[PDB]
Amino acid sequence: LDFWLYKQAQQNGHHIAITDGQESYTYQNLYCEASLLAKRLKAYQQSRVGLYIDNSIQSIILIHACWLANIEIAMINTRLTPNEMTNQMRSIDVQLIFCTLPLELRGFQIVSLDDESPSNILNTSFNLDDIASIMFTSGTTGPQKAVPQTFRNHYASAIGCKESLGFDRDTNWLSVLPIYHISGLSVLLRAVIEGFTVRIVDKFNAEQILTMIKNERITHISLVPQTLNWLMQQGLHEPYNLQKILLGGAKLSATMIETALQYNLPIYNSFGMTETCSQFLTATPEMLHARPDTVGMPSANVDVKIKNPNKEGHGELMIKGANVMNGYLYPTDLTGTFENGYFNTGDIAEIDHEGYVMIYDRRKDLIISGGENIYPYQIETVAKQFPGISDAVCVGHPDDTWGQVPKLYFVSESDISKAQLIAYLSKHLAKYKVPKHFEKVDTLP
Repeated sequence: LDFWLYKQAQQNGHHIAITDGQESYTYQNLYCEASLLAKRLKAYQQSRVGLYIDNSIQSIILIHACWLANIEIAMINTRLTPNEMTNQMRSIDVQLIFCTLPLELRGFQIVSLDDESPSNILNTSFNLDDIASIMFTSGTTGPQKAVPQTFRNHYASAIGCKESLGFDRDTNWLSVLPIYHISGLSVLLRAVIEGFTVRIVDKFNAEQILTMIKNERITHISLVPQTLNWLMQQGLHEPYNLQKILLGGAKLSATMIETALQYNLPIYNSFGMTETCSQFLTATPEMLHARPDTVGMPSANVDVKIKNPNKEGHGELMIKGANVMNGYLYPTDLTGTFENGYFNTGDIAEIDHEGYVMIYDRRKDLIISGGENIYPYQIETVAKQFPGISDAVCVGHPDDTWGQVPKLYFVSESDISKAQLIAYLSKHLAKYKVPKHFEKVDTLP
């Protein structure tokens, strides 16, 4: 099997790959410059490296070069603290970091950008089962989880998007969203798979982006609702050449939906996560008019169900499909991530009679208690091993001395002694992680 970039250089090398306004690369240009750089990258003999990068042409060259070199890329969120980077990079065993913006980080080898087939010039082969990219989840919601994404995951995400959202060879996608996050990087992947053009832009400027939309034949754009609104306020009151506006990540109001539809804007809402390599639920303009709160329907070969619903039908959202990750790399004690192959998103959702998914709350993966991070998943692992406990969930509970404390809810056929459970928990957890409140329940809250 041939590399996607190689294929594009062969099959349509005179098609434009990337534009930043000033320069523009064709696929032939991109392939050549990436291939040349890849030889320089292989000479470090690391199979997994850090990328400290911005939304720029040079950063896209570097990304494409790494993949031609059979290197796995770990994306660094440039908004992180030096300690968080260090911790994340050490956790997945990288020591070499490639830069397109200045970085200083002690304990890492940091290299900024000074220095036919890739079978013939690189001695590298393409495999769909290779890990393309490694992304970390947010530390504000729970633990920082290393999510390995394979070329197969990324490819399955693309063709489901091709069906749900829709793009072709004539697509000019404006990408402003961070390149280190999945909404950013998935655009590049869709592009190199389909063979369309990316309009890369360094940072959100509503005025400059509207000028681009008016004057550059932009067909596709990825946004959050707040930025869509800011664009509408600069003067986006008609689609111009826009075919698709992909929204995701935050709440979309009915008011904003109605305003955008009035201006004839082709707005699509979506739901997705790092673990699914971008969106797995998509809502069309028409779906959004009917159900303002929906994130939509899934795509042809993605399978979505609710685990233990209410009579309202609310329950944790479970997903199966080729786009879903093979499992986390770090931390290495997350044990409850799959159930019969279904990925537990940890989102409370429902599917109504028509197939529309509505997301509600989230399962909280973090209890901050007395200036300490504690993780429910760790308590639930240990508790489920105690004799007679079939199921358990650890939630936050109010405590005036500490703010929040962990409380354990458990399902048990027998009659659990709290004292025996506390003692068992204490043998396998550090003392602060051990809950101080317990409740036997027939069904978990």
